[PDB]
Amino acid sequence: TIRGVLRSTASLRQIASVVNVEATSFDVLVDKTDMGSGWASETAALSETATPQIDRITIPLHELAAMPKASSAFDIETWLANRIADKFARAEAAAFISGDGVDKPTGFLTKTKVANGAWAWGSLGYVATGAAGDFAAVNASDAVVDLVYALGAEYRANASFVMNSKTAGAVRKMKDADGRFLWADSLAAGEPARLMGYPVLIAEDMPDIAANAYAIAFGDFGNGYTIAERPDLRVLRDPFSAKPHVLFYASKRVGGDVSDFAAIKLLKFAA
Amino acid sequence: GYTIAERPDLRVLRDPFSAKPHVLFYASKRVGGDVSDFAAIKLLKFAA
Amino acid sequence: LANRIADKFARAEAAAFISGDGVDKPTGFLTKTKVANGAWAWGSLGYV
Amino acid sequence: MMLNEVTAVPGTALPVAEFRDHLRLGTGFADLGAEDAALLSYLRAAIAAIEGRTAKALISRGFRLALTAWRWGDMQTLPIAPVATVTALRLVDAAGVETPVAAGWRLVPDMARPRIEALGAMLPMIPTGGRVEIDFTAGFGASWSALPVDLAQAVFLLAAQYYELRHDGAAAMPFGVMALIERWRTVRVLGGRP
Amino acid sequence: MMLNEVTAVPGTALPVAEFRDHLRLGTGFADLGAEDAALLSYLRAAIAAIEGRTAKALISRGFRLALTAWRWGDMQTLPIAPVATVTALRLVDAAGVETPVAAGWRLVPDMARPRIEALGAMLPMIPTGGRVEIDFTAGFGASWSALPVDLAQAVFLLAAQYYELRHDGAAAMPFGVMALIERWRTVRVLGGRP
Amino acid sequence: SVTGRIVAMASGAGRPVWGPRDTVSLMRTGFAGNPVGFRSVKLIAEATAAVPLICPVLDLLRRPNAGQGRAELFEALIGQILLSGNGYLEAVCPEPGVPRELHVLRSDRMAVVPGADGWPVGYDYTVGGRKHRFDMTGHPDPICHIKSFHPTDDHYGLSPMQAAAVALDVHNAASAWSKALLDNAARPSGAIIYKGADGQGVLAPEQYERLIFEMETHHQGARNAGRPMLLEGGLDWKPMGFSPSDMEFHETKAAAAREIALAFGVPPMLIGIPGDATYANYAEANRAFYRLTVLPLLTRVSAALAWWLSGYLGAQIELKPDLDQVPALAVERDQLWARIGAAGFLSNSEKRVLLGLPPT
Amino acid sequence: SVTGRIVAMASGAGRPVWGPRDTVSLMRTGFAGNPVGFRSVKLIAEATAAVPLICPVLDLLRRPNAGQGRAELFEALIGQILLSGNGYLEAVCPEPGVPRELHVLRSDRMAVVPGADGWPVGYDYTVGGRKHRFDMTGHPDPICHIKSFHPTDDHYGLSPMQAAAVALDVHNAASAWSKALLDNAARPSGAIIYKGADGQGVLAPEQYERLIFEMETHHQGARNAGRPMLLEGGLDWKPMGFSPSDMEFHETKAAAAREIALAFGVPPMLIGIPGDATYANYAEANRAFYRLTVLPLLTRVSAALAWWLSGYLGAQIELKPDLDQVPALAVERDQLWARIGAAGFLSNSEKRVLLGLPPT
Amino acid sequence: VALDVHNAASAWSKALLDNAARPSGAIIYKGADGQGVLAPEQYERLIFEMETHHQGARNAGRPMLLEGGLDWKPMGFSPSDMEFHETKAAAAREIALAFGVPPMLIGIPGDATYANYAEANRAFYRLTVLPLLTRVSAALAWWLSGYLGAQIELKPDLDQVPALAVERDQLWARIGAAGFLSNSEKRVLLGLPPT
Repeated sequence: TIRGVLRSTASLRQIASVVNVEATSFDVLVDKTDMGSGWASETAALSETATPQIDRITIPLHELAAMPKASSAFDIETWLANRIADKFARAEAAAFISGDGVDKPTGFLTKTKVANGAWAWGSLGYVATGAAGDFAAVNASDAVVDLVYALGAEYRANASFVMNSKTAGAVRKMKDADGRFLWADSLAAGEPARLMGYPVLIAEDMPDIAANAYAIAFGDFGNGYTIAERPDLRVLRDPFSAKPHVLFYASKRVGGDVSDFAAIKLLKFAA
Repeated sequence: GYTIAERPDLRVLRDPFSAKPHVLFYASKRVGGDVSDFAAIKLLKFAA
Repeated sequence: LANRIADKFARAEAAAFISGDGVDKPTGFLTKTKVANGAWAWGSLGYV
Repeated sequence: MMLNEVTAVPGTALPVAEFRDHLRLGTGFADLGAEDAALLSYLRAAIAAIEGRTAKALISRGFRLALTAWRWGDMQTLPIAPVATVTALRLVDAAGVETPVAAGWRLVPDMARPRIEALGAMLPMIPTGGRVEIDFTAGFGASWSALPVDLAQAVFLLAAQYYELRHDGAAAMPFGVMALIERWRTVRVLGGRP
Repeated sequence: MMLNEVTAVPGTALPVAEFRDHLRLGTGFADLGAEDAALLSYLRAAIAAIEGRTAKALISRGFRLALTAWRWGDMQTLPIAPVATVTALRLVDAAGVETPVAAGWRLVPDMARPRIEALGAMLPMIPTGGRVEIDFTAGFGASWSALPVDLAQAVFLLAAQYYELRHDGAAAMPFGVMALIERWRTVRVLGGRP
Repeated sequence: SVTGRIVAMASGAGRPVWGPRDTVSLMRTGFAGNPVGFRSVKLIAEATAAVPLICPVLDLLRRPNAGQGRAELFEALIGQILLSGNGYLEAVCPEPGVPRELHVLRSDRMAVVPGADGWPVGYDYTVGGRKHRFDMTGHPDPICHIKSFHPTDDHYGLSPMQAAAVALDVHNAASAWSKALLDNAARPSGAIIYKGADGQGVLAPEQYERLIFEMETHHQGARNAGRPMLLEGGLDWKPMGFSPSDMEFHETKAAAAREIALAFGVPPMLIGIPGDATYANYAEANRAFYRLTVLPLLTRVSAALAWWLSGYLGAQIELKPDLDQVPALAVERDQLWARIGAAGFLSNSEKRVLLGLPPT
Repeated sequence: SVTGRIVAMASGAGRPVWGPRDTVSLMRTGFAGNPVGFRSVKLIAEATAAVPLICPVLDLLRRPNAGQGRAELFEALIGQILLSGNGYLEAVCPEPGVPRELHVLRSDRMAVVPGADGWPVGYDYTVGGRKHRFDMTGHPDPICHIKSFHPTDDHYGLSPMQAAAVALDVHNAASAWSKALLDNAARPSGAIIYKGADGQGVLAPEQYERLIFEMETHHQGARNAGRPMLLEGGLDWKPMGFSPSDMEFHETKAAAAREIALAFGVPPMLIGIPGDATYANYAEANRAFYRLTVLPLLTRVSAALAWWLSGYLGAQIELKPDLDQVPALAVERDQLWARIGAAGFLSNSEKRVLLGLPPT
Repeated sequence: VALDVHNAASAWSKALLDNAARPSGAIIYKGADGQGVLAPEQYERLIFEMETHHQGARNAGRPMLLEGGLDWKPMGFSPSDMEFHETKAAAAREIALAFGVPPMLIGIPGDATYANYAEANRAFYRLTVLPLLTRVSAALAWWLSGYLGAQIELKPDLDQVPALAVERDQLWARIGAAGFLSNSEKRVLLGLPPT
């Protein structure tokens, strides 16, 4: 049996809202503001209090394609089908997190972030850690806990952290003034998988800790990020074009950006 | 006065393998025709 | 696309059946070496 | 598949000054009198007789291999054998848009079977009507000194023969012209569909 | 299929001044021109001998290929092999009218198979009782220098022979007249229907 | 079951799985192409339709739809199983129980969907580029999918034509060898060699029409067979032969014509191919045909109609071949009636219960 | 039927679908051309017409139309099914019920129309440039369309001659090989070679008429077989041979003549082709013929007449072959009467109900 | 090994029918020299007299005048039938040998070992079917009894399996003809419930 390198599988697919769509695009419809109702006066005109301005966000439903040429110990049809499904499960994971606008789903990091407390609708909110290189030196994890408690109590019913491996490394490297590992205290524990009472998703397409990078996200992505897709995978078992190489054609179409800008909060490693 | 010879089918075929982002349909029919009997068609010339 | 192809072919060959030349497409009767009637021969079509 | 040469030899690359020495040096009448530019016209006739029997190139001239359909799925053996560095694999269409390609193929050099041998199983397909066209530089070296000297001696054994006797007159050497060529001919045993 | 020539070679394009260097006539005589009327009479008699044994052309004069029914449904391989830029497939009618046709025909260049394959799966049809002449200019180059030199040598090995013996008098080389010709002959193995 | 849930996510849930690539080309080259592959399927598919069944529901089977009778249905059904290893039956149910339409869907244009738990959720009828997406996420499950046994695949059948796909291409090309040999061959019955004074010399067209007319009139044909044929100086007659005359791949075609009949399981005696006498006298080879490749095939499809159609009814129904008054099994019925009829020790009602009779 | 709408659009509704072009040429080259393809269809079509039927409706079948009897109708009907895979029956109804005219429309000039839901709406009888456009958008549906089984096509039959179309062209051309060999062949029984003093030399017309008259009188013919034939200087007699004498494609013709008989399903013993003894003694081969390729064909056509003609009546009628007093099945009738007749344990009326008699 | 012989001998004849150039002859044209081509004028003349007048079934045996230089050498095809025909037919029997089917049941050609299908079908259900089925059913009799409380036996019927009728005629007519022992004394032998 032919082996391959085992890549990361966690993909933000299982915590975001997966919607089977059949058309060319998926239009989510979110109001931007409140009703604005006031307490009425007993002798006043009292008319036209306000109306929420709605907004259509378009999931463009892009397509993803990989085209390998095939060029009896192991059987290529099953193996290449088990590799290209993995690559389509992994290459859309980068687009879900840091994809840009052109021909691919725009990830939640590329949505013009604004510091929380001055949060408006068109952006995502972040909280600063302190010094630019890493977590704060005096009190580590204060950035983590106020990232949790700067989101909103309705979305924190089912919210999760999104990191890569070597940011969860730097989280588990946090220790008290005796060096006793605030998260998973002993050297015998392991991954506790319940950071601050919330699950952790190790998604490798997140950036690592840098001068300004947003290496930790937290949110109810079921309301936040909408993955609209078509469930099938095209299989053109092509017997033409090149006699020498089969050149199988496999494509899945998928789209997605943020549906709710209030659900996702980011951790900026700066001041 | 006019004989039509033809293959009486509209064969239509998809093949995405030519242009790979596309489907590129192809339909074809072949028809041939000329006059059988020259003594059986007359015309009006609007000249003289 | 099948409906529009089947609509297009029955009109393109309809114009071929009348005014098409000999080479590459079926020749129509109006393209053939016509002569005045009374001066009629087999290698022509007659007009008045 | 026309396979015309882009440029011929310059003529100054040929060893006319050395061929006068293979003609009569160390033994002879004197340097004697030989129409110099005649002696260049017999070297070009002896090289072109050995470029054809061996399918080699010997001076490293520039070629242009313009053929319509790929024979195999990916292989494309090049005929002129000692090759180096495809200049370009530009691809013209039926109208002449001439869109070159710069990747997808890796020339695998060899004196036996030079190839194009694209990556994987996909070699650049041909526009319908638009012949593919491959420019390459095939041969041993730029000067006469870079040649295998046994093949160079087969030129001098042959170009002297065209100098010594003009018409087709009759006249079995151990390493003659023919015995020096046979380790450079192409040994093929395929008469088949691939 | 008649295949006549529109124009012959100019005669001034033939290397009479170089063939005279080949035959060792003489260098500095004041006459120098008593053979010019006959030397090109043997060069045209040796090229036309090798144009028939090789089915090549060698001076790229213009041809006229007047034929009536197509040999195969679409291909129509041309006899004279090294071609370039087929001018006109003017389709004559039963009598008189000659209508040149662009017609959607291509040209596949090759030294072995100089086809005229059509792209619309059928060459332009032929008016019953009328011919289809094809004007094309086929050959290696315009001047003598654009030839393959071994084929140019095979003219000089042969036309020197006609100059040295006049009647059919009997008289083995490694690369003789014949061994230079044989990589330019047409190698065919079909006696079949298609 | 539990293994199936893991198997799905390997191939991909919710996406069509196609299986065999060439099954559309084996039909034209193996069932419309050669008579041995043609007759072998027609011999079986017309045998399974002739076998009666034992149960209402059979009223549907007798008249499934317009223009497609009872016997015509199983010829279409088994004719897809022998060709592509898969049988399909669409049911149209205006009414809740016993749906009054059956349709043999051809297995070229049908594709499976593995779904979540490995057992199928979708079947996709794809003609052109247009799909249907039948749904299996319900109880009546509108398509019975009859699989031939396939050990390596989890969703399709093996289609005995795929196992004989080498012997089809031998039999197709050896038969086309002799066709194009009779169509592309120049044998002469001789050659009048004319050398001449030189080693080469043509003869003038005056002399050549003399040579045709003395050959056309006086030497060719049945009526001129053996004229003494004076040859003067220069002329000579070399008679040619034709050294392989008969038997161009005659046994390798006849061995391949037996391996096609071997794979579908028909005996060589029934189909009519030549060969050594294996079976004796057609009371066996027809009985072997309805016991090794018809009745095991028919009791396997009828066991799937007994379960798929019972999903439309409330009560489950069995549906089996008759294995009685099928006249190829009369030698198994003589042998069993004369055994117990001659057993005089056990009484009269004690042997009506053995032979299958209503007791008295 | 639910998927019927999808396949209809691809073909194109309201437009005629033709199928196979070369169908009319297989008739002239494979049924009017060779005896094996000729006898095989005539052997079947004259057998299915001879089989009686079991039901009124049969009064139409007994006298369908003028000049075309009962037995003559099924020869025309089955003779189109074996030739082109399709049978057609126009019914002309001056009267509302049980229309008193039946006409076998030939399937060369008939074309289908797919219509809306995939099942046909039009049939087109196309002679010359003239069409008719029969209509199927009604309840009586005036043409029954009997299909042979075709797995790949959705509208026509397969026509066993198409499956044997290579073996027909072998048998047509191997038989025409020996014909044109007997018509184009120059064998001489010798050659009187006259060289001369030179390598070449003719003989004068004085000497040449001398050479004929001693060859015409004294050497040719049966009565001059073996004269001692003095040869002087220069003359020499080289006797020629004819090296392949018999057997020009003799076994490949005899193998292709069996594969044609294989596809239509006739046994080699019935048609008369030579070959190894597969069946024994004509009690088998005639019983095999009416069980593998006649009675399955006749019970499939009669099942289409049982449904198309019942659409003109009110009550539905069954119509099956008799499978009784057809004298090729007497070995299956001896074997079943002597089995139950020798079973003496069960009483008299208990075996009249088994053999099919009205009990007394 | 015998599978790979039978797979490759069958693919030998397939690729022989697909890669083989036999000609039915060769019109050799030497010329005055040892070598000489013929002009495309002469070559299209040579096709048209070969296409029309010599090839095909209908032109089989024209007398074929050969002038100077021309000569017709008819080629043959010396192994015509039987390309690994017996080694395929021997390997097709050794495959049937290993699984245990008799050669008569599967349909392979070969010498008559069994006689008349009353033996070969009875040999098939006694040497390679019923020993296989009584071994699998003995594993279902023990694995499934581990889910039940009481152990269950589970064996093939070896009765009303219609390939064993020649072993059932032979055992009923033996005891049925033994008239000395009484009626209930042979119902207990043939397996009947006594009355």
